[PDB]
Amino acid sequence: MEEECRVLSIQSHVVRGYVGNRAATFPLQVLGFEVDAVNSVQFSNHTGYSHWKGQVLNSDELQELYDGLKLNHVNQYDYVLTGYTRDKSFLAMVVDIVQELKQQNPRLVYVCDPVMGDQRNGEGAMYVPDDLLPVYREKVVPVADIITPNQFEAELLTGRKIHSQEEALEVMDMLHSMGPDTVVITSSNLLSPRGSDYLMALGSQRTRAPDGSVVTQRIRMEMHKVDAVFVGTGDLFAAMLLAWTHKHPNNLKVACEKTVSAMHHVLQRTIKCAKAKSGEGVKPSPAQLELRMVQSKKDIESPEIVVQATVL
Amino acid sequence: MEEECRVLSIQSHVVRGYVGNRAATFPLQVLGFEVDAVNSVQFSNHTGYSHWKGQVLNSDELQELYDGLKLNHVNQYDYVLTGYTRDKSFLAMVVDIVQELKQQNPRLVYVCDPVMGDQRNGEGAMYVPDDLLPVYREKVVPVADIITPNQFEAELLTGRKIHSQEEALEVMDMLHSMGPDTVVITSSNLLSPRGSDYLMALGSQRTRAPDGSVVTQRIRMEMHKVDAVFVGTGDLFAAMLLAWTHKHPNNLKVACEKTVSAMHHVLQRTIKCAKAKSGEGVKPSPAQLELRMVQSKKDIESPEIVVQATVL
Ligand SMILES: Nc1ncnc2c1ncn2[C@@H]1O[C@H](COP(=O)(O)OP(=O)(O)O)[C@@H](O)[C@H]1O
Ligand SMILES: Nc1ncnc2c1ncn2[C@@H]1O[C@H](COP(=O)(O)OP(=O)(O)O)[C@@H](O)[C@H]1O
Ligand SMILES: [Zn+2]
Ligand SMILES: [Zn+2]
Repeated sequence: MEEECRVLSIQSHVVRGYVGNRAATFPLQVLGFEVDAVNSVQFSNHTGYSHWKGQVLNSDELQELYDGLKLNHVNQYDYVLTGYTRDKSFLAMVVDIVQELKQQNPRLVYVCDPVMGDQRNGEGAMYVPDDLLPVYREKVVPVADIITPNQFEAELLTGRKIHSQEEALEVMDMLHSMGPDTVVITSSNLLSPRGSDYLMALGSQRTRAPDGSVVTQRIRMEMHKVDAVFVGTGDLFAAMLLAWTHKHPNNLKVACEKTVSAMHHVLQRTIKCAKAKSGEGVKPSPAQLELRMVQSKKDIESPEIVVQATVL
Repeated sequence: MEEECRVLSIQSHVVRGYVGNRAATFPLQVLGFEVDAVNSVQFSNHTGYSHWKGQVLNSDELQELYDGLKLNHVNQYDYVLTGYTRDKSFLAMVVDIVQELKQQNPRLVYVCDPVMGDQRNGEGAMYVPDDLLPVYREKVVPVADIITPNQFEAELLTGRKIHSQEEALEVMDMLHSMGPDTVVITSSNLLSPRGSDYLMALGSQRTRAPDGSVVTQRIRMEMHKVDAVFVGTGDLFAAMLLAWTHKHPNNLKVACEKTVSAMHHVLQRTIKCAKAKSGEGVKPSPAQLELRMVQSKKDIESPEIVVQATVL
């Protein structure tokens, strides 16, 4: 894009692979946004791998950094994107940070990816310490303008469990109620209208006109499911979601469409090469499932629409 | 490019700005290389700012990561790019790592940016602890395939001081002697044939034919000096350098030309905006001088040649 948009993305960093800031920075950059990256952690790779070693930051390490920026008077953003953290102290502090910033720039938008767990093999389990659920639930979502939760995470926040599209739609109403005006469930089990081989994603948006009226947007999408478990997809999503909604602040359908389309492309590209390195009748390993970002540069920049959002 | 090239870049990371891995990753990426980033440090910004806070890694923290990669068997590269470190332990280990990799892969190329100091305001001073000079001088350069030293650093390594083009050409010879076969002094004071308002850069390359003959390449370049002190330029250079020489392994002139051209563009773009935010008759601050990476995406991908290298 051509306007001056700065984004303070606070997420995980992996030496190898695309997950965390690693999966979010490129997209936003090739998209035109100026990114300020704070890495909550530095691991060798993502925990999906059998082994993973690395380091983590605590509230003080985050303070040091922001203080640094603070001291130089360069703490001015237009957006804020947050993700992976294992430190409740760290997360809490972000909230304080986000707010001081929203005080300076009332126009700031805070995209929150409530990264806590995975909804795989049925219902799920979190992949971060439990002490964050409360923090995300009570201090973070409140102050978020856009959330990109997991069916799982989304159940985790609203404290319920989805078993129908409706039930889903309610959690989005509820979630909104907690703060965000734009809410997206990146995916879920909901018995898609067609095929078990299809992922469904729901996105709600609520706006208050200067006349008091509240214009509501509700969209459902059926994505073509890939026979694999990728990691970092969520992060790429939000990062791109942050870019399209900026383009179409009142077009959740469109913003989500581009976004999920880019998503499809990237993913199709990945599984292709993945199955190539694994061989026929052999399952791609997490290492072989890393997102083929660089290769998808053009698709990210201008994704052809391959998913048409249905307006509920 | 269209082949599978992985690069293990080990350098500094700044939350805000383009410097260290922040300045090196994007270029290599939009250029086609698959990057693996290890951040030797994470600071708010670059030390050129009045204040800077952040954390640093030590040999153990680097080991962790390497071990992490090791354990998963993904410690396989085609290149290695190294830069900013303040830890001699860190630097040393990097070497051991480099060697273990060169054993596994004899075709690996190690680009080494001997980042230690600045040659500004006449003669300079290092911006890193002294204990690194020895390490760079005795353990790193020996094993490097391509160095991109600072007139200052270059002096620092060969232990001398340049006061003529010759004096320069010698040091490159001396440098080669220590190990690298491709050597580049990104810049120096040498009284350019035209203008004080011109930066001179010298690039030497030495190849050993299968017939025993040693083909030598020597090129000098006159760059148009910008009325400012940027930071991260060096890092950008090496990264791009790493990319063109990969394209033209036997065309130091060409590889250098593209790179430096890109450099010019990027830089021209930067000083322009910079002076805009500072105002007429007011000097751009280090914050206002951050490279305009993103904005230069296209120029990086295909830089028009605006500097013609002279073949000494
Ligand atoms: N297996 C898959 N098949 C098809 N699309 C996927 C698949 N996994 C992720 N996606 C896409 O990437 C995004 C990430 O979804 P999700 O699995 O909920 O991510 P995460 O759990 O990482 O937050 C979704 O918008 C979806 O369209
Ligand atoms: N003031 C400047 N004017 C013109 N070109 C510059 C200027 N500063 C940096 N560059 C370009 O960026 C590259 C980085 O070079 P240099 O500044 O010597 O390295 P470093 O950033 O490591 O000190 C240079 O080789 C040159 O091509
Ligand atoms: Zn997620
Ligand atoms: Zn340098």
